[PDB]
Amino acid sequence: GWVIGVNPDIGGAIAVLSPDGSSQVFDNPFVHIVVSEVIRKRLDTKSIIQLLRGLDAPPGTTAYIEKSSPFPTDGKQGWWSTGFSYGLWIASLVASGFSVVPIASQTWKAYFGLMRSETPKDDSRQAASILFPDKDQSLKLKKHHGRAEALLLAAYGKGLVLP
Amino acid sequence: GWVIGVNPDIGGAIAVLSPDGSSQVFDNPFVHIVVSEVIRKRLDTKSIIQLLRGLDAPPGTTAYIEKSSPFPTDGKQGWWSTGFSYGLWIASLVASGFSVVPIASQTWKAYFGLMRSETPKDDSRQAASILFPDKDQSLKLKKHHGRAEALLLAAYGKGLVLP
DNA sequence: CAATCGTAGGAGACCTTTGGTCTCCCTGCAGAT
DNA sequence: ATCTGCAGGGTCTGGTTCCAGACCTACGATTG
Ligand SMILES: [Mg+2]
Ligand SMILES: [Mg+2]
Repeated sequence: GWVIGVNPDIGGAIAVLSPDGSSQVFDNPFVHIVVSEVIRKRLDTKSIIQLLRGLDAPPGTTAYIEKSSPFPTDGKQGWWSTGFSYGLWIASLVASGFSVVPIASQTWKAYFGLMRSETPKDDSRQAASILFPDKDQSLKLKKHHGRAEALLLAAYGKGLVLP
Repeated sequence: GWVIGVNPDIGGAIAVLSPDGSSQVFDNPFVHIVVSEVIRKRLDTKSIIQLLRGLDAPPGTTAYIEKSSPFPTDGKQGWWSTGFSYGLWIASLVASGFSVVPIASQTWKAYFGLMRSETPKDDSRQAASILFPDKDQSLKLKKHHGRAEALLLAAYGKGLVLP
């Protein structure tokens, strides 16, 4: 049936797969906010809830979400932001009636044979373009790898196979 | 005029103040989760949303929430968990129809004259007991300071004053 | 169960398989074209 | 604007133009 895949971080996206084969992918809504006298991007909570409420996916649809797992060498702001983005998305999905299933990036990458790639973000856009050819135009920029990763997480959840 | 005050961390609480002067305070629901082969406490998303849905406070009620601000010397896990709990609560409150207003701890502490105390958690329980005497029995343990801080945040938002 | 103390910390999936091995980002800021 | 590269970082309020002063939290463990 329906499958949702969420790539939750600031350059992420939510992909929605319908039973008739169609797909949608939306960039994560964000806002600019002032923190410690500089500008930071933060997810836009109201817009995410509005987006989820507008989906045709019925209550109980599984929403796969990529599990938050920053490196010990990443900065503490990286740790805070990945936690924040994860919590915001999990509560939004639960409140909107979806069944949240966290998935490690290694899981869907291994499924599509994408591990240890020299060009992982390019490879993600290529794989997503082949699985979802009507999204090829929406994946033409390097910055679209977040869209590709959400689509691939959803594709994993739906059991799709590359040709 | 209803007022909600949320102390969002793992030992926190949500306080609800009604226009008739009554109050409720609920410990934050949590679950035990496995992470890196050890047990960690994490907020319980479903129980938080269920709790919010059961409140009598009408949509549009303001929910003051204590702003997340860990120290630079706190560990990266502390940074992740304060971010996660903050995001989970913000999305839960917005999805439940409440108007979220972040408040720094310094703001409500200064308002009640609590800064630079030798016993800050005891003083919070004492101040909350004086503002909400029918919660005195619910504030008598040292571990109840999370409840006290949620009540004081709500009291700040309502404009209450100590005698 | 409740209180207290002290430092500030990866996490996850699958193999080699009851421990071992290998994998994975993310943010924040500056720069160039 | 899009991309690229590199290191891994506090933040907030009241008082102004930056300063001064203030604030936790988590994750372990132990003791009764
Ligand atoms: Mg991502
Ligand atoms: Mg707190």
